[PDB]
Amino acid sequence: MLKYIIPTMMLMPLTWLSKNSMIWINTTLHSLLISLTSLLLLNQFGDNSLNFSLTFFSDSLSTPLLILTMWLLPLMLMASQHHLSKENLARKKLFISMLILLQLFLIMTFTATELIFFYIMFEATLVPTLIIITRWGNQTERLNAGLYFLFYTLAGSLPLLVALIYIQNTMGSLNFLILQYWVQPMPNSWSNTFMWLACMMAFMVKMPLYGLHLWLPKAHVEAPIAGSMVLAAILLKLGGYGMMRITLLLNPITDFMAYPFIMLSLWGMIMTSSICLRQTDLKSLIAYSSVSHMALVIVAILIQTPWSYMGATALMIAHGLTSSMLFCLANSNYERVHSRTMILARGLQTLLPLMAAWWLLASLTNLALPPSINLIGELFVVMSTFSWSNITIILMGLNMVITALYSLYMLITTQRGKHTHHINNILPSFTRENALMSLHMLPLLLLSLNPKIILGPLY
Amino acid sequence: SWDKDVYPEPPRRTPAPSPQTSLPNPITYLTKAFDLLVDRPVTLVREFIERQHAKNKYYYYHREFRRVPDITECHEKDVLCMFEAEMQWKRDYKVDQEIVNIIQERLKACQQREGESHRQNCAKELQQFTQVVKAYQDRYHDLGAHYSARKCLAKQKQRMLAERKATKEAA
Amino acid sequence: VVRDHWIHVLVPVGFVFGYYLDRKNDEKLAAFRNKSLLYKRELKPNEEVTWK
Amino acid sequence: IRWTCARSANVYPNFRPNTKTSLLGALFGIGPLIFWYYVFKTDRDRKEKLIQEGKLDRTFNISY
Amino acid sequence: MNLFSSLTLVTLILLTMPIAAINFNTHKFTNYPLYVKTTISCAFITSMIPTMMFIHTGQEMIISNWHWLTIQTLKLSLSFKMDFFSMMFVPVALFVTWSIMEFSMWYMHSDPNINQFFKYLLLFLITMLILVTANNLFQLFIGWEGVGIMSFLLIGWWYGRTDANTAALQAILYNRIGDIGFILAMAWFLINLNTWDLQQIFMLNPNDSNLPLMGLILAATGKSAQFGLHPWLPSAMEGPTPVSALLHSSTMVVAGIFLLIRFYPLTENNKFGQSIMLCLGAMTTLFTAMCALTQNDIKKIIAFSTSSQLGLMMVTIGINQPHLAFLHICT
Amino acid sequence: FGFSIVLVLGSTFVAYLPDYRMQEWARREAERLVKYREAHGLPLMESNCFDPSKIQLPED
Amino acid sequence: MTGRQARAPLQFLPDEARSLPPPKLTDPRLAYIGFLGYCSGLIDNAIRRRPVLSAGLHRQFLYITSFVFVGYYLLKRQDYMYAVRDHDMFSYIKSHPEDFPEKDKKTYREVFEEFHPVR
Amino acid sequence: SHITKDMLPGPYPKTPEERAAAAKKYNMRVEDYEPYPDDGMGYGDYPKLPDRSQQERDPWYDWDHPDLRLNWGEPMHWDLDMYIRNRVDTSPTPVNWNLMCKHLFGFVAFMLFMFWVGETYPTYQPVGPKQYPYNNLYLERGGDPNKEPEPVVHYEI
Repeated sequence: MLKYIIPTMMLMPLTWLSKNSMIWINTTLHSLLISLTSLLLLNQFGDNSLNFSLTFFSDSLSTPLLILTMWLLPLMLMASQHHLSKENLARKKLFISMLILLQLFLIMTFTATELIFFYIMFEATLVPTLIIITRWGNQTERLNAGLYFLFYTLAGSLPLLVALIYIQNTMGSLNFLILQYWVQPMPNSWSNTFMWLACMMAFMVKMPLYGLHLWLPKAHVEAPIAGSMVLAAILLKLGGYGMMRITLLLNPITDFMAYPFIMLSLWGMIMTSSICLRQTDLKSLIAYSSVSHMALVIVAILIQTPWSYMGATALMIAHGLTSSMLFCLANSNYERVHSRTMILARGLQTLLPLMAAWWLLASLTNLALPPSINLIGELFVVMSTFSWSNITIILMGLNMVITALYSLYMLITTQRGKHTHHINNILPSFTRENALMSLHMLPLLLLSLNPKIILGPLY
Repeated sequence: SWDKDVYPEPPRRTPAPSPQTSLPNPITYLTKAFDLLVDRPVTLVREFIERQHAKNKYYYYHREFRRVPDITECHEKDVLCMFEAEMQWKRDYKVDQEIVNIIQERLKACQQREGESHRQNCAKELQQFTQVVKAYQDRYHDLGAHYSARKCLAKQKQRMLAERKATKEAA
Repeated sequence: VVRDHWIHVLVPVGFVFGYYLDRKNDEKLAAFRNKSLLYKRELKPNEEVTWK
Repeated sequence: IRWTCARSANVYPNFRPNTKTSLLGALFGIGPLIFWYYVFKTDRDRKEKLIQEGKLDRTFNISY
Repeated sequence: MNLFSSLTLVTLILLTMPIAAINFNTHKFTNYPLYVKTTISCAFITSMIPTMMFIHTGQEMIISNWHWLTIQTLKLSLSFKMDFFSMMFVPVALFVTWSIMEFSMWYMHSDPNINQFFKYLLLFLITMLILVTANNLFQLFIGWEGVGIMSFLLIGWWYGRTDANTAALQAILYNRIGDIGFILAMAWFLINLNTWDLQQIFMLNPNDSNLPLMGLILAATGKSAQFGLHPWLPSAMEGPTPVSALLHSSTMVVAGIFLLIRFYPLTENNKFGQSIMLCLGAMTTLFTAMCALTQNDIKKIIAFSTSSQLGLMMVTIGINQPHLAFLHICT
Repeated sequence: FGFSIVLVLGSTFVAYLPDYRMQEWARREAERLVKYREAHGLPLMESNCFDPSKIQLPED
Repeated sequence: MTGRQARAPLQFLPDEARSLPPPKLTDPRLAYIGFLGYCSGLIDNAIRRRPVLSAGLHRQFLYITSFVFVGYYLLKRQDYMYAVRDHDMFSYIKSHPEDFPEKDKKTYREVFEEFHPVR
Repeated sequence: SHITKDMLPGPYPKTPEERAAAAKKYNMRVEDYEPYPDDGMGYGDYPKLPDRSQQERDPWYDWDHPDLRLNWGEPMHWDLDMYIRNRVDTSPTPVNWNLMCKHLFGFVAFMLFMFWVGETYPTYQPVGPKQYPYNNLYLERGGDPNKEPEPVVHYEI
């Protein structure tokens, strides 16, 4: 695994000692090389995980997320120019090295063994997101966005540390195996309820669950495109990965103590799909869409079926790709007109007649068009929750209906019917945005063909 | 190829149509021309590819493992017995699921080949399906997501103790 | 053509380096060379190895 | 611009917690949640007690 | 028979060249309408043969291959089945669509966006075919949402015209209420018969079946313009003419009753089920015939007539007579 | 270096590799085991996966 | 935990510390310390306006040397401290057998733990 | 750019200078500026409009924005995202609203009651059940190979 760690380090002094018109080719080329390098990883088989050291290992939950990270970096690094190429050379170099240090801590986080090391790398994942979104937050409340951001994430993720240290010095060390092979059930004293509440509540904050999603919309409407793609895809599915691991302990009380959170997630899934039907600020619709899919994720995690975990990891990866793509398209439209509002920039079936093809394709994946992965995820989660109860399918289907209608509203609102004909500045599509769309939607359809890779440990 | 022992087939049954017409028989003309004009060149090409691959020989071996003992012959915490125990158990778990898959494919083949008389001469295969799936339902069903081995043995002990109390009360 | 530019050659050198170091670390981690109950044959035919 | 800034950012200022605001807040925010909570308790306690009797149709119910 | 399976699979795969062709050509073929028409004609003449072989003797066969995510106790391969309905419906739909290809060669003489129009129309045909053929029920769900979304695009062909995309919004919404019914049906079959495949459903016939039958009923009354969920139909007539013709001649209009036809062994019994069937269909038929009087737009009239005939087919499923309803579909 | 070396090579490399999580191994192993348990009469898929001789119920 | 022969004066490295294995050449921790020293010299260029990577090469070599040295002595002290903690633990184990009794290995043929299924 | 005092804190009071300010700000007639009022629901000081307004505004005026009936400077009714045509069409109906709902509920209620009258009273053409050949066509229903014969016969009548 250090074979992946150390070139990701050595991609950083690269970016320092290149120059003008010289940083870019090196960073992008070598980051794609690292993407092939971790495409080499997928060996994982049968009996257990595979151990990359006395220290690192990979569950098959961790392999597709890790490959998704190393896929998503060069895409991002191409995507985040033309809104900062006119800024200074030193600040631009600082930006690229910030993202590389970010990816380094994400690989550190996904290939963890010890949950304390996982926690350190969790908040080391946090601190570059802050600096990026505050330094290029590009609107007047990036202040409040970063402030809300860091205090929700830390003050939720703070007692998680205390609970894990307590488990450390009541049950020996913290390999995931020695967390396994030695876990004994823990009954319903109220201390157990608070310990479960601490761990699950910290990751609930990071998903988000419904009562703590106003963390999100400021932190995506006032972000640059790089930090937004980072934040959405890698950080929300990182929180889900954490709960997916540490739910191995504390199964004998999760049944008794899981009832409020499921109901919060269900009624909030309906409410969030409703609230993204009427907002302006098109950038924020993807954020509330993300809360809807993560609410479905949380339903899938708290029910504990192998069906549910297969659906959960597929829904993770497909929603990560959908949201990262759709953020990149919304940034394309904001590069066109300086609005961010929804009802302004209209028309565009006429003009840029193939930008609309990518809008159509992403909108139908967010619909969950059926050969895609997102329907695989949502369908298996609905199967598992119907075996959970004979009643919840009202909520899931009504989620499907309202999800269809807001996603279609995003499609046919801004890109259908009449150009406002006082725009007269939009350029025909560059090669770059076409390349970014091409890098999103080739792997989504290629996994739509052969998806046995991305299903979880309980394959 | 496969083992026809484990994938049984019903014995073949085919009649010969005897017109009793004078148009006659367009589809016979078409199927003879089909065989002569489709089935000949692919036969020659498969001959060619068969020689080109049988010029040198490979083999792939069916992998086989041993039998490390059990969870019941493992000590308190003592990982180095439990590790072999659980990998032995989990490989039995995967092969047991695929046995269920094979029973279900037999059941589908019986549905299609026996035709619209459903309940004729699939009922022994239906019988063994309900038998094996009663076993699977009793043994691996309600353990949930983090099945390791210990919940499996807990289900085992608790089940047979409940049955022991039931037969003690019935006697 | 190495002294033309050495910037671009760095990350495969680093990749080979980390790969070599993981080889050395797992070969320092050479306990239980044959002592499993499930993978245990004799050393054969010549030199005393089953994974390196 | 004026409509958008009125619609989103000029909500939280301005506000005071009135009887109408607090009443409708606790009604349309907590009401459906607590209602759905009790009905899923009821359905789950039915199904748990019923398969605790053992007379459910789970003769083959593998895909749980 | 190798001839039988070979000719059916090439009736599939002949509908797969032209999309990849103008996705790969970029040198604009002038002969593109003639090309799509002649491949639909060749698919027709390949489809005439094995249906006549089927009526000639029987030999009634399924294909099943390329299993992907054979995960737990279940499995799912791409698989489709030649019995009677998916056997000899496909010539009628190909024949109708072949004539509409002619008619849209002429009718759409005056648009440069004609090539994309034929790509969408052939794509809609592919999805209607993979809907009507399959027995692996996930593939049916694939065909379901694909014919829904091709209906969306070809209703909203003429962009502009705020009434048109309004209408397309109604169409895709009632498709999703068909989807909530259909996925409830899939839920019950998975959790109580360890698969979702037609054959094992028929093999192990259950007793209590009211929840999946209500799901299937919701699927049909969403999909095929029946009462309560009907009025996306003049809405569907907002679009262009040959789109509307194919949309409500055979393809996409019969997919609601196609499913209830396909589950005739399950809807043998449960007289509560057959009562729901024929009472709902009689309601649809009277309401759309009563609404069909005093109308003056032609396409609204023809659509209301097609809703009336579909209500007759719902009544025909209400009586235990599925094959007459299939006869009604083709005629 | 983004499609011409990544995309099609990744398509080959993940289109096939060995039996990821022991799939076809399990197919053929179950084939041979069910053929054995037909060819020696004993019932296929014995319930009670652990041996009841090596079990000890606690008592009342 | 407390000295433990503060009697027996402060004694930065005891003469009983010449039995442990020393930290070897190019051990990774002092390699990290040298990286920190290189970075310290680099920011030492960077505070004032003297240019980075150059015109300070004696200072870079100086900071590398000094930090690697100080880390070397502290690595030796660190290894000694863990050695004395382990030996005192095992001495208190062997000193009283009366209070750390041998847990006889109840193997899993007889150990009873309940089930509590997640449906 | 955008002035600080073109945002909008606080409702109506006091009526001289604040209503003059909102009339200068939102570009309206002075005594047609209506705040909501202040029940504290948020809502700031944005106007009330006549609220239907989109199957209104007859389409031959030839304003600026063609599919929205805008004129670049109207103060833009608060709930506009619910009123783009394609979302909610509030036409003046050809009949009423009350007459509509009473007749629709009446028709569907009467027809469902007639369905219940059908459900209690079937038709049948007067014919007994069929004469299945082997014991109500046994052995070819659900199974039962040698368990029990179920003797029931048919007579020529």
